[PDB]
Amino acid sequence: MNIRFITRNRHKIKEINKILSGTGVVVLASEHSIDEIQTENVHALIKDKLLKAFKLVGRPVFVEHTGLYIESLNGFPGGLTQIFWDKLQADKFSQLLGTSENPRLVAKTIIGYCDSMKIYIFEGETQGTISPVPKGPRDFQWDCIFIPDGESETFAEMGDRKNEISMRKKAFDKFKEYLLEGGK
Amino acid sequence: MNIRFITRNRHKIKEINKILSGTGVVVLASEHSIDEIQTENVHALIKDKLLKAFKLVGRPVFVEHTGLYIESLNGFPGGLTQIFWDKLQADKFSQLLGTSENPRLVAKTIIGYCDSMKIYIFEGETQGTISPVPKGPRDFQWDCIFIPDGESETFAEMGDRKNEISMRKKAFDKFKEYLLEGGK
Amino acid sequence: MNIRFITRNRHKIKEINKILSGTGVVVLASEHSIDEIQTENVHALIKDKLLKAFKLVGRPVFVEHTGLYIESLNGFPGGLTQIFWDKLQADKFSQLLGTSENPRLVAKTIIGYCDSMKIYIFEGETQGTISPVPKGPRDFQWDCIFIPDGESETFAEMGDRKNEISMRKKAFDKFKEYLLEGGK
Amino acid sequence: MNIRFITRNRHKIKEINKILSGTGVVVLASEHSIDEIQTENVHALIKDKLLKAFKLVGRPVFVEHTGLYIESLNGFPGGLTQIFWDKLQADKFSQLLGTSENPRLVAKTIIGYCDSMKIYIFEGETQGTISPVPKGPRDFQWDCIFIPDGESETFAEMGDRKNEISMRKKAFDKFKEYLLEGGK
Amino acid sequence: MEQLLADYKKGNVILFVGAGVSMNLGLPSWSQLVDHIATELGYDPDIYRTFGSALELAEYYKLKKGKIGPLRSWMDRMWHSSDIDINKSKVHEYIAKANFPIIYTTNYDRWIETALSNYGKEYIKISSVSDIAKIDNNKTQIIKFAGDFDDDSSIVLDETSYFQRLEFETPLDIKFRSDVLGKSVLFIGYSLSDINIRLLFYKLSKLWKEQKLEEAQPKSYIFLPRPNPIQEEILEQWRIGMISSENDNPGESLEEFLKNFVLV
Amino acid sequence: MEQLLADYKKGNVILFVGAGVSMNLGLPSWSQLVDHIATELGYDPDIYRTFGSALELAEYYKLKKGKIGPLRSWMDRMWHSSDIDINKSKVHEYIAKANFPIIYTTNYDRWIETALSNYGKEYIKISSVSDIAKIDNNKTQIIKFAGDFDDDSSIVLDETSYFQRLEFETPLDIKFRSDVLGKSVLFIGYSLSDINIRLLFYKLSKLWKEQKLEEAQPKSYIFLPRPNPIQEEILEQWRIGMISSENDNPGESLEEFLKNFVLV
Amino acid sequence: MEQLLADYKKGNVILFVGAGVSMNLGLPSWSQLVDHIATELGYDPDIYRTFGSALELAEYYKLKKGKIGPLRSWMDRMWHSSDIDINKSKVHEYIAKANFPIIYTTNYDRWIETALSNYGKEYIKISSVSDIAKIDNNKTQIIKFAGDFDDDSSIVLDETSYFQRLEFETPLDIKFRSDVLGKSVLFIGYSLSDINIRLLFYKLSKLWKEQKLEEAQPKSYIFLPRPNPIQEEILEQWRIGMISSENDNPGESLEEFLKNFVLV
Amino acid sequence: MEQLLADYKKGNVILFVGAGVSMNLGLPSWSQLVDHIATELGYDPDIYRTFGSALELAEYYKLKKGKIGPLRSWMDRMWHSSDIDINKSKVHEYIAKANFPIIYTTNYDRWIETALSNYGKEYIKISSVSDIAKIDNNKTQIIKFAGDFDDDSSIVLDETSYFQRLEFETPLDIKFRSDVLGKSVLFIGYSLSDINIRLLFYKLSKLWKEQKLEEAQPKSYIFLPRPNPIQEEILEQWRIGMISSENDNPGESLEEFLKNFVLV
Ligand SMILES: NC(=O)c1ccc[n+]([C@@H]2O[C@H](COP(=O)([O-])OP(=O)(O)OC[C@H]3O[C@@H](n4cnc5c(N)ncnc54)[C@H](O)[C@@H]3O)[C@@H](O)[C@H]2O)c1
Ligand SMILES: NC(=O)c1ccc[n+]([C@@H]2O[C@H](COP(=O)([O-])OP(=O)(O)OC[C@H]3O[C@@H](n4cnc5c(N)ncnc54)[C@H](O)[C@@H]3O)[C@@H](O)[C@H]2O)c1
Ligand SMILES: O=c1nc[nH]c2c1ncn2[C@H]1C[C@H](O)[C@@H](COP(=O)(O)OP(=O)(O)OP(=O)(O)O)O1
Ligand SMILES: O=c1nc[nH]c2c1ncn2[C@H]1C[C@H](O)[C@@H](COP(=O)(O)OP(=O)(O)OP(=O)(O)O)O1
Ligand SMILES: O=c1nc[nH]c2c1ncn2[C@H]1C[C@H](O)[C@@H](COP(=O)(O)OP(=O)(O)OP(=O)(O)O)O1
Ligand SMILES: O=c1nc[nH]c2c1ncn2[C@H]1C[C@H](O)[C@@H](COP(=O)(O)OP(=O)(O)OP(=O)(O)O)O1
Repeated sequence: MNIRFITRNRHKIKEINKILSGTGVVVLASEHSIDEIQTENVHALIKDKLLKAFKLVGRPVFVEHTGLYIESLNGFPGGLTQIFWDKLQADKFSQLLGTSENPRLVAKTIIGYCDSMKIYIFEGETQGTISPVPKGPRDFQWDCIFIPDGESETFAEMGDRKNEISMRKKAFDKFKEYLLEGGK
Repeated sequence: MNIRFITRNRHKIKEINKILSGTGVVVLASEHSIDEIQTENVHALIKDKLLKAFKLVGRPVFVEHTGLYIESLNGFPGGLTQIFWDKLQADKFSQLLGTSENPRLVAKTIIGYCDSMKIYIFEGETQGTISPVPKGPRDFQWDCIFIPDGESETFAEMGDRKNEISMRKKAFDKFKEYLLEGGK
Repeated sequence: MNIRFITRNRHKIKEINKILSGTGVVVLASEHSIDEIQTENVHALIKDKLLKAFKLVGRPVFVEHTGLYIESLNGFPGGLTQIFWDKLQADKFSQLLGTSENPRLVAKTIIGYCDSMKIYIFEGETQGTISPVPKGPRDFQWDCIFIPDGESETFAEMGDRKNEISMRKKAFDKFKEYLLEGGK
Repeated sequence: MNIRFITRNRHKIKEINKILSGTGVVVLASEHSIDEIQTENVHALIKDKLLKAFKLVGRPVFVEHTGLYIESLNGFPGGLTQIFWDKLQADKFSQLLGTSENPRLVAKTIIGYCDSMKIYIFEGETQGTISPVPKGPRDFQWDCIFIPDGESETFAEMGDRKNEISMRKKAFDKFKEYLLEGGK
Repeated sequence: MEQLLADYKKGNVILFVGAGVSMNLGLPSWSQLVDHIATELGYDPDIYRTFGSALELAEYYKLKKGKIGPLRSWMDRMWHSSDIDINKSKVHEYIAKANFPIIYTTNYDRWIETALSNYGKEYIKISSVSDIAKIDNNKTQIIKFAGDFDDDSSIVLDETSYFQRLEFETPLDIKFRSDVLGKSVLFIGYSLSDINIRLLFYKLSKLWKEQKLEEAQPKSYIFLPRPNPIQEEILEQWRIGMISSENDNPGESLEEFLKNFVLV
Repeated sequence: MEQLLADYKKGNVILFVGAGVSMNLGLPSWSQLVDHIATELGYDPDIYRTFGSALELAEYYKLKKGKIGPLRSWMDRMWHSSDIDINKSKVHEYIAKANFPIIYTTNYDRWIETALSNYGKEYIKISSVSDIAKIDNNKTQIIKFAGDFDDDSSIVLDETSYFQRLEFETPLDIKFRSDVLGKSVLFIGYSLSDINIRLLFYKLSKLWKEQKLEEAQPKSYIFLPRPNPIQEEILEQWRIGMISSENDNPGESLEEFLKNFVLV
Repeated sequence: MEQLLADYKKGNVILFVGAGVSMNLGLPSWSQLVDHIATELGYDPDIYRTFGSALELAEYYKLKKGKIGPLRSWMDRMWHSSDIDINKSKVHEYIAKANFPIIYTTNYDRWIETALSNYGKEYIKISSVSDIAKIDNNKTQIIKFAGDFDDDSSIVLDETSYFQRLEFETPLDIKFRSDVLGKSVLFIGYSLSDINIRLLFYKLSKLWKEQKLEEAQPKSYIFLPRPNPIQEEILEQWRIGMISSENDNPGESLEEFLKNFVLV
Repeated sequence: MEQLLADYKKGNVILFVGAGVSMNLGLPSWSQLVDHIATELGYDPDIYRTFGSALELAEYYKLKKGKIGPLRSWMDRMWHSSDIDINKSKVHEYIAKANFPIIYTTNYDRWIETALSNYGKEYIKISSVSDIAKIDNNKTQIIKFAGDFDDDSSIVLDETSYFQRLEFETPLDIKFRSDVLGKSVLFIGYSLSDINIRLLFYKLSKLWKEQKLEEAQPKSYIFLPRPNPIQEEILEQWRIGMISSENDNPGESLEEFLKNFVLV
């Protein structure tokens, strides 16, 4: 299956490429930096972002969105995580969220896919914790700040075994299950 | 002069009615809740919001976006203040931003006005301080948390003289000035 | 049967009325004085005269031409008898043709009939002798000069039995026969 | 000037050729034998004959009709002279009209000329006497029977000076005069 | 025939008067007309005819002289002389007494209206688009399909003219190609040697057949004084029906046919 | 505007109603219509739109399902439902109580007639040549310019139909193009996104000018609700005069624009 | 005349042949045709020709006999007989030697092609659209504007037909109306008794005038044999010349006019 | 698809180039155009694009300024600037090296001929009825179907213009409706949002079917870079077949397709 991908993140392309490596499907990724909308439900956000991507391409194209949901911050980001990270980085994140009463937070990836006829929504989630100190490499955003539940290593520090339990892996497992199950 | 206004805040209608009492112009406000976009520049944001308002009305209509800019948060809100205040309210604002080492913040409103031919942009700003405690009535969002420069009372407790030094008053003074001199 | 007749002789109308009394057919005579042509054959003459009569009427119409043929004149009249009799009358006929060595002459009528589809030709003849003196009434042209074969009275003095042995009676007997058997 | 002529007499062509030698005009004669009409006035006769000649040619064409008028016959020929001469010839002319008490007769030709716009009529006449015996050659019809006024020789024996006093010469002198002065 | 009288009663017949009617009056006629041009141009009455139809002969005069004006002036002053009395034409009386709500015509004169007035009736004369705007459903309409003597740019008196007026694009055609949708026409005073009729009807017919509702197309007619075999056949394909007579007096025959309509 | 009011009493205004008048009643709209086709075809409402106009997104349904029957059934049953009350629509009331002699429409329903009957009037529906043959000058004429649901050979609901119908050769065309000569049309309910109105008037006008009487061509109109600068100049080149209002409630607007006619 | 010769040099002349050419050969005339129809119907020659034109007196045949087959057969067998020798007709020789790139005709026979082959030349026949698809720019094109005997749905031999073929919607028309946009036509063999020749040019000329380049539209011609005052004027109105002669012999006349073109 | 290549071989295909081709060059686009009209007239780029399509927005400019001249000048001087080098557009190279006998276009610029000359070739430009008289069967013909910048009375750049040019009555229309009789057209650089191609083809087709020789109609094509489901359905109704690609670089896709033709 030849599916296209529109995104802004370049490392997202390499993650989706090594996750889907050897499956049979291929991804023709392109960089456009589609702006998102400020809504609470991620279904409408992934719907209109996939609408803008299909208006850009016109071929079968899927669209990914990733969000952090901080339980201390009453579930504030998720949909709006990009501006949060791009204004704070890892310096002004862990000193005021990792040292609070509730370090618990959940990270969700939602995939919106268009088969040129319909819109299909697939999602996955992992629970986790904010580290009090940023730890590991700092080349893939909040990977050095996010320890998963039941682990003591940040997602940048585990390395290539991040893509076996992460929320991108479950979301693209459901996407892979749909893509080889047929066009149902 | 007859100009229209699209918003979702019912008290924005009240303040723009009572600022513009006696200047000559009147506003015919309607409630629609246009969804804004997530960008850094407020010019493209107010252009997109005024474009949606003009597509909905089709007559001379202005729209207004109001933003806080907290210096301890490196100016994180502004464009995106509504989801912030609607999520963490007044309880989870003063206890972790009013107690900060840098309590400086500036409040800005931008006004996008369309005369059905062109797009005109007017703005105002007021430097201020975040209170360590919500003080005043809580019927008009963050007026009970904003200490203006030169005073010790919040905008909620200050009363009807709130819209004499406010950034909304400066922006609407420039808007009223352009409406009274004419279509320049 | 209703057939029309075009002529210039008013007594031709009278004779054709009183020959055809009781046979079933009637004639609607009109006076026009069609000008004949000068030819030797009476077939082309009666075809031209019937053509002019059919162009004038447009309905089933018959026409009739009557000719004398004097043997001392090598059969000079016939086709052209009308101008002859209208010029030299009865005075300059008997004194130089009735006194001739050969007083034989034959009288013929030809009848051209058009049924608005075809042209039908009927004829009769009677051998006779020219009188040396006009004898009888002079109201019907040369009947007072024609001695028929077998008698010594002219056609004028003979009376209403003129049209029982006459060549007009034989030609109209053939015409009446074809009109009663039908469109053969 | 180039004028055409339609006739049936081949010697009419010869005489009109040799009368019109040297005047300037020439004739292109053709033989068709137009059938004339049986009327008293020669004007309607020559109009009908010129109409048939112009319908056959379509160019400037003249036609000519030649008539005898015997005073003992009350002017019976003229218009109808051709059938008369072709039937009784020269044998049955002199023995019963040349021996009459009144041997006066006048010969006339009428010329109907069409210039493809109008109809022009020219005529001539010569008083004369009928011979009691055919005298002269018999190649040109009744020239051997016509004694002109003032002479004792027939037109046949007179020779080439026949067309100097003849009625054809007077009529063609008027025709030649109108052709030389022009289209009056 | 009977069918026609059926329609006359309901109110679904249109009348198309032609030049034949103008005989009783004693007006001139084309013969005299063309004879006229001939004398004027220098020819002879008969020699002129040998060259063309009739419209063509007239388009010559025009070109020679320069324009139609001169002739229109003769026709108008002559055809409308003061020696013609309308009261003595029975044909007109009947037309003015029957009940036809729309009367079309191809004459250029003005007698049909003069008649309608003399026996007390009202009408609206339509020779242009301006008039199509005054029509009242309470008066009779008289349409001059071939022009009148009150304009020179309408009178159809020549080939070039009898041409353009063949694509039916004039304002006064569109009105007639929409008045026959749902109605029958009764030609009178006409002749069968003109083929506008054959393109009008040959074209109304084909339309019903497209819808395939042909059975409904109203039915036309065409009283001709003298009967003719061949033509009846052809004028039937196009959907028109003849109604001849036997009186050889053409005029008399016409006065007759129009009594089955005046019937008080 | 005043000029219009002048004629609404002479009987020279023709009303051309369109979908906007309906909607208010509570009926569906192409929104729902085009969506239905989508679901019935496996597509998603939005995605389907990104492919063609709307007519096109219906030339397609048919082609797949072979014919237009399946759809005409849904529309007929859904629109003419029994949860719709006519006495609750003023727009439809004022229209019934005015005095317009002829009424053309491009809607497929049957609500206008229903109203005229409800408030006590009489009319003759015209959707084929047969009807044209029944017109009574004493009742109203309601012409369906785009077909009704009582036939499928004449329903303009697709491209290939908004085509052979751009040559104005159908019988119902010939009628319009004879009615507009001498009268003016007041368009209402319409949205200017259709070029049928721009090839009719563009073609009528150019006719008057050839006739050299432009100053006579009757005046038209077109009540739009919100005004457009650009599309007001273009629509004068031809010859239509826009009218408009300030009340922003669409329905409110239309209703009052009409009381200016109902009085009396 | 001289002007014409100019164009023939380059290649801007088209030839249009008619029946006059096919009479020198010996073929039956049209007279005999109509007469035949008469005998075969009980009428007599003369009386039959008093009811209609000629085309009309041939639509009657068919109608009675139900179809045109019975005639096409007499005609085909009689004309294309074997007592006719093509090498004895100069007119047909020259035509085969000249240099005319395109040749239209209104005859139904096949003698022109026969000659072109007898004197060694190549050509293509076009009587339908399929043929148009085979045109070679290196051979002559012989177009049959009025049908051949190899099909009866085309032969134009009756009124009804010589009618519907006056709207120019047939494929073979569209071609002639694009061939004459840029070239001139030399009519020969014809006789002014048509309106096709008149509504063709009358309609081309007017086009050039709108284009405001009248001075460019080329010049047809029309060798007639005898001359006509009137027609020259009427036909002068639409760029049609005229080139009569003086030799009365019709055949003689035509042949000479042609040698002016063969000239090796 | 293979069928098309079948014909380039024999010699029966016509190229109809559109605006898409003019992209590699770097010319302005339609967008920039309307942006200009907007700034000039006093509006804002986007606010302007809300009141109409394009053949409306431009007609406004013209109605306002007074005439089209002021724009033609900007366009001509801008589109033909000296910063564009033809030698660097592969698309043009292929077009100039292929062997298409007749090339039609809807662009207004002059680059297609500049190309033919630069790679050594010959041509005749036809924008008027005068040039149709110079055509030589040994050079390529280039027809400007929508006008050039060498006249303002032709350039079709506004509604009213894109109107009259839909009855196909101009000289250049009569020439195209006789060039497709027997030929397939290969559209390129076009976009499916114009109904000229749906009236020409929806009308060429009906003819074959009327003759019933349908099978004969040559076959068209329309390479569209991106593919669409619905359109294929409709465009098949009138023999037109799509030929999409997969390369998402539209430009590249186009250059490709034109190699199957250049093939020495
Ligand atoms: N109610 C609806 O939404 C709807 C939609 C489709 C059909 N209809 C019927 O049609 C009417 C409404 O149609 P609509 O206004 O919704 O149509 P639309 O909005 O679907 O029209 C699309 C656009 O295509 C245009 N157009 C026409 N020819 C074109 C061409 N050659 N090039 C480019 N554009 C062209 C017009 O500018 C029009 O704006 C009603 O009368 C109804 O009966 C209803
Ligand atoms: N092969 C032949 O001999 C022959 C002869 C007759 C017809 N045709 C066909 O017809 C054409 C040639 O015809 P043609 O020139 O021999 O004459 P034609 O048979 O076409 O003549 C018809 C006559 O009708 C007349 N007419 C036209 N409009 C009229 C009107 N409104 N009222 C009365 N009369 C009117 C014309 O002026 C002409 O005299 C060619 O297309 C040919 O195929 C062939
Ligand atoms: O596995 C991850 N590990 C660490 N950080 C991550 C991850 N995945 C997303 N992120 C960050 C980057 C991204 O910018 C932001 C929100 O995601 P997001 O806004 O959708 O990415 P983007 O804007 O760069 O590309 P796109 O145009 O598809 O939205 O969270
Ligand atoms: O004078 C104010 N004093 C206190 N709080 C205020 C004030 N004015 C706006 N607010 C709140 C509500 C508003 O939602 C948010 C930011 O304003 P802002 O983001 O522009 O409003 P919004 O997103 O809901 O849409 P809109 O501008 O059309 O009303 O802070
Ligand atoms: O029974 C008759 N007994 C004595 N004389 C007769 C008779 N019938 C005719 N005639 C006279 C008059 C007629 O004019 C002339 C030759 O007859 P004829 O030449 O055919 O008459 P015509 O030339 O005046 O024309 P039409 O036949 O139409 O009456 O002898
Ligand atoms: O100079 C003449 N000397 C003696 N006889 C003449 C002469 N000229 C004519 N003739 C004879 C023949 C001619 O046929 C008849 C009356 O002349 P006429 O009736 O006009 O001749 P026609 O009927 O045969 O026809 P056309 O005049 O066209 O030749 O007397």
